[PDB]
Amino acid sequence: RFLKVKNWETDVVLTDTLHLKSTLETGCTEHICMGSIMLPTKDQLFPLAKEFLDQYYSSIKRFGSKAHMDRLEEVNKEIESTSTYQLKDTELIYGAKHAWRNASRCVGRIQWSKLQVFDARDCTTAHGMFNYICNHVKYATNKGNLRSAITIFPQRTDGKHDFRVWNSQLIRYAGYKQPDGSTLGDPANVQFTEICIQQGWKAPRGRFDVLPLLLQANGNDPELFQIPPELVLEVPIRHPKFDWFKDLGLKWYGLPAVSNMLLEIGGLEFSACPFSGWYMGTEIGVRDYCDNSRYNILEEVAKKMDLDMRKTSSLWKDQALVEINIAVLYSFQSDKVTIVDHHSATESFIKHMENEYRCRGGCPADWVWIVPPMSGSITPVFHQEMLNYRLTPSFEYQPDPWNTHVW
Amino acid sequence: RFLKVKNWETDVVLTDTLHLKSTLETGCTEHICMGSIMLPVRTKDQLFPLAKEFLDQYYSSIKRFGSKAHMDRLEEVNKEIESTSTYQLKDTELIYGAKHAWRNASRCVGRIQWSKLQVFDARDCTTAHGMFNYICNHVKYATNKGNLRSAITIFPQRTDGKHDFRVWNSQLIRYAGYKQPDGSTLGDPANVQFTEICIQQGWKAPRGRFDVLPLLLQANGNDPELFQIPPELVLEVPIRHPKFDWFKDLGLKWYGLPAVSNMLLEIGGLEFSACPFSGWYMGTEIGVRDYCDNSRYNILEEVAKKMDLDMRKTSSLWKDQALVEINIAVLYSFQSDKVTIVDHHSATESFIKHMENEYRCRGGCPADWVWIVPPMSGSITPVFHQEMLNYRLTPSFEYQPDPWNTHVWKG
Ligand code: HEM
Ligand code: HEM
Ligand SMILES: CN(C)c1ccc(CNCc2ccc3ccc(N)nc3c2)cc1
Ligand SMILES: CN(C)c1ccc(CNCc2ccc3ccc(N)nc3c2)cc1
Ligand SMILES: C[C@H](O)[C@H](O)[C@H]1CNc2nc(N)[nH]c(=O)c2N1
Ligand SMILES: C[C@H](O)[C@H](O)[C@H]1CNc2nc(N)[nH]c(=O)c2N1
Ligand SMILES: [Zn+2]
Repeated sequence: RFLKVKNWETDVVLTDTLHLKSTLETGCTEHICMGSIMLPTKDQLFPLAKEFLDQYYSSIKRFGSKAHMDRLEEVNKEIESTSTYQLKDTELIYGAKHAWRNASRCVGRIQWSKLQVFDARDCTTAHGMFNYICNHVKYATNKGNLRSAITIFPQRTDGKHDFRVWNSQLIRYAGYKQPDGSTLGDPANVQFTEICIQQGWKAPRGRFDVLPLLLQANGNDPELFQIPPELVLEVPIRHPKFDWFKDLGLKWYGLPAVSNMLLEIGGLEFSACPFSGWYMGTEIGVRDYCDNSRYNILEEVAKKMDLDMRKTSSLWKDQALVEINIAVLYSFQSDKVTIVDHHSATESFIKHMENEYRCRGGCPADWVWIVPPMSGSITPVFHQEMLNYRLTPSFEYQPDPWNTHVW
Repeated sequence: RFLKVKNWETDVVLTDTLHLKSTLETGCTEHICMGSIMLPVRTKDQLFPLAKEFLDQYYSSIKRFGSKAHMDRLEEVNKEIESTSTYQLKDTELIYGAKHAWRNASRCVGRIQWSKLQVFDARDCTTAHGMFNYICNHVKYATNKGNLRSAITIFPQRTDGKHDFRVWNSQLIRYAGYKQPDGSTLGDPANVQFTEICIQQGWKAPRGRFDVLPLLLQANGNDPELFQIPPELVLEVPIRHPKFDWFKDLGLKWYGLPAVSNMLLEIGGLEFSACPFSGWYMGTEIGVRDYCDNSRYNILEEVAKKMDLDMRKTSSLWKDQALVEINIAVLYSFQSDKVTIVDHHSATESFIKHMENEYRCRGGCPADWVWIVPPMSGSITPVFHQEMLNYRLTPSFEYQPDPWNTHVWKG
C-alpha cells in the first residue's frame, strides 16, 4: 500500500503515499499494462465538489473550519438548486495550478505554482474569446521572456453550450495536401487546415503559415480570426556552424499553447482552457522536424552534411538529429526567447520529484512521456522509477469538436 | 475481450487476443501503473495445472491436441508428479519451452530470432567442473569466430530449493570493477560487488581496466567454485572510430558475446535457475549504456574533450554529440572485425515486423515499451510510435535474487 521508487543511477529511494488519493483509472489491470497506449448528475457532482473543497481547505490550513464547513453547505445547496455550481476565484486558481501539478506526462511541472490564471468565465462570444486569447498570447509571450498562463472560458452546462477552441494549439503552421502526392507545411494539421478552408479561410498555401483561430462560444458555429502577426513571436532557425542551415528555410514559433484539452475541477468541466508555458528544445527539433509524419527534414539535412546515408549503421540520422537540436536551442537562445534543453528540464524534474515526495508524499509521472525522444539514457529521468496514477484536478483529452458539433 | 494497438506513424492498428492466455500478474492495477518499475519450493498441489497448461500449449503447437500421445503424456506427468513431486521434460518439450520463454520476453527487442535458438541440454550435469565444461562449449559454439549464434545451456531444474544450480556471474563474460581507496573505480563499476566476491573466493585480480571476470559456478546447492574461461574463447573487439584517430588511444575494447547468466527459466512450473543464454549485441547496449551511463565507464567527458566540444553549457548538447560518435565507433569496430552486431535502427525496424507477424500468426506480442525503445534517438526509431501491450506469458524468463544473498554456506 506504501510504494517505493528507486533511482538506479543514484540509489535514492522515495516512498509514495499520494497514489492512495487517486480517484480516476489508469487503463492497466493486474493482467495487462497499458502504459504506452496514447489514449485510454447532481448525484455525481456533489462528492466531486466535496473532495475538491476538502483538498482546497486542507491546503490553506483551514480543514474543518467554519469557512470550510460553510462553503461546503453553500455549494451543496447550489447544486441541489441549479444542478451545478461556480468556483470562487481562489478555488479556480488553486484548481488550475493543481491540474498542472497533477499532469503526469509533463516534465515541466517544477514551475507549477507560478501559473498566471486568466478568468474568462464572463465571456459570451467568439470575438470575446478572440480578445481573451490575444491578451493571453501577448502576456505569455512577454517579448520572448515567456510566462506560463491559462485562460479559462465558461464551464460546461448541458454539453450543448460548450466553449471550444478548435485548434490544437493557439499557434500552429498550416498543412495542405499537394498534387505532387506529399504534403506542404505541417502534415499533423492537414485536416484542420482543410476545415479552416471549409469554413472560409484564405490559405496563402505556403509552408509556415500561422493558422487562424477557429473559436466556438456557447455551442455556436465556430468563427475564424487571424492572430495579429506582431503577437506571434517566431524564431528563424540557424546552425552556429552550418551556414547553409538557414537556407533550409526553417522557423518555429516561441509559444507552445495547448488549446484543445479539458480542465476538470471539483466535477466541473472547462472545455476551453488554452494554456501555455515554453518549449523544451526536443519538442521542436526531434518531434516537429524529424518525425516522419511531420516536417521530416532528416534526409535533407543529412544530404547537406554529406553524411554516408548508404546504411543505417553510420548513424547519420542520429548525428543530424543532434545538430538540428543544437540549432533549435541556438536559434532561440540567440533571439532571447525562453527555451529549455532536455538535460536541464529533466534535471529540474528530478529535483521537482524530490520536492513533491517530500512535501506531498509523491508525484505521479508517466515515464513513457517524461523521458525525452532523444538521448534518453543520458538524462537522469531514464533511470528514475516513476509511478503513474490519475489525480484530480486534471487536464483531460477530449474529442475533436468537428466530430461532435451539432451544426 | 479484444484490444487494439495503434502505430501513430503509420496508423496501422492491431488486435490482441493473446493477452487472454495470460496468467501471471503485471504489477499494475486499475489505479496505478508500475510500467517503469525495474523489478516489480513449489508443491505438487499447484504444479499439475501448470504442467497441464504447458503440455496443452506444446501439443497444440505440434498439432496433436487431444491425441493419444497428448493424453498419455499428461497421464505420465501426472503419475510422476504425485509419485516424485516433480517431473522431467522430454528434450522436445525443453527445446519448445526455452524458445517460447524467449518469444514471450516482453522486454526483448531481438525476438524476431526466437525460433533460431540452439538449446544445449545440460540436465545431466552434476558438478561445478561439469558446469564449466558446458559453459566453455556454449561460449565457443555461440561465438563461432565472430559469426554469433544464439544459444542457451540448461542445467538441472530446482528440486527442494536447497540443491540449486546457479551461475553467480550476471553474464558469462564481463569485466571486473575495483573500488579504489580514493573512491574512484577501476574497470566496470557495475561489477564491483561481484569482483569482490571473486577476489574473496580466491581470485587473483590483475587489477586492470578490462579484466574478464572468472566464472563462479554453483552445482547442486554446493558452495560455488572459481574457473577461468580460456582466453582464446573470449572474443574481444578493440574500439576505434572511422574518422577520429585519437579514439583508439582511449584504450577501450568490449567483448563480443552478451550472455545473460543470472535469470531463471520457467517451463510448465519447473524452475531452471541456471540457464545462461546468449545472442548478439545491439550497439547501444555498449555504446550508450556500458560506456556512457554515469554509473558505468562514463567516458562521455573524455570523449567530449577530445572532440573539442563546447562543454560549458548542456545547451550545446556536447553530451548528445559525443554519445553518437561513441556509438558510431562501436558499430564500426564490430563490423570491421566481422563480429555480429546490430544498430538500433535495424533492430527496432525488424522488431516492428516481428510484432506485426506475431499479431497475425499468434494473436498478439507482449512488449514493454520502456525497454523496447532504445536509450538514444528514441523517436527516430519506429518502436517509439508503436503502442504496445505488456502482459506475461509462460514459459518465461524471470529475475531471481542474487545468490550471495540467499546461499547457505557449507564451508
Ligand atoms: C513551462 C514550461 C513547460 C515545459 C518545459 C513543458 C514540457 C512538457 C513536455 C515536453 C510535454 C510532453 C508533451 C509532448 O511531447 O507532446 C508536456 C506535456 C504536458 N504538459 Fe507541460 N510543459 C510546460 C508547461 C506546462 C503548463 C503551463 C501546463 C498547464 C497549465 C502543462 C500541462 C501539460 C499537460 C496536461 C501535458 C500532457 C498532456 C497529456 O496528458 O498527454 N505544461 N509538457
Ligand atoms: C540475438 C540477438 C538479441 C538481441 C539484439 C537482443 C536484444 C535485447 C535488448 C537490447 C534487451 C534490453 C536489455 C538491456 O538493455 O539491458 C533485451 C532483453 C532481453 N532479452 Fe534479448 N536480445 C537477443 C537475444 C536474446 C536471447 C537469445 C534471449 C533468450 C533466449 C533473450 C532474452 C531476453 C530477455 C529475457 C530480456 C529481458 C531482460 C530483463 O528483463 O532484464 N534475448 N534483449
Ligand atoms: C493524444 N494526442 C493525439 C496528442 C498527444 C500530444 C499532443 C501534443 N501536446 C502535448 C503538450 C502539452 C502541453 C505542453 C506544454 C508545454 C510544452 N512545451 N509542450 C507541451 C506539449 C497532441 C495530441
Ligand atoms: C536491474 N535489472 C533488473 C537488470 C537490468 C538490465 C540488465 C542487463 N541485461 C539485460 C539483457 C538481457 C538479455 C539480453 C540478451 C541479448 C542482448 N544483446 N542483451 C541482453 C540484455 C540486468 C539486470
Ligand atoms: C527506471 C527504468 O524503468 C529503468 O531505468 C529502465 C528503463 N528502460 C530500460 N531499457 C533497457 N533496454 N534497459 C534498461 O536497463 C532500462 N532501464
Ligand atoms: C506509442 C507511444 O505511446 C507514443 O509514441 C508516445 C510515446 N511517448 C511520447 N512522449 C512524449 N513526450 N510525447 C509523445 O507524443 C509521445 N508519444
Ligand atoms: Zn501499467
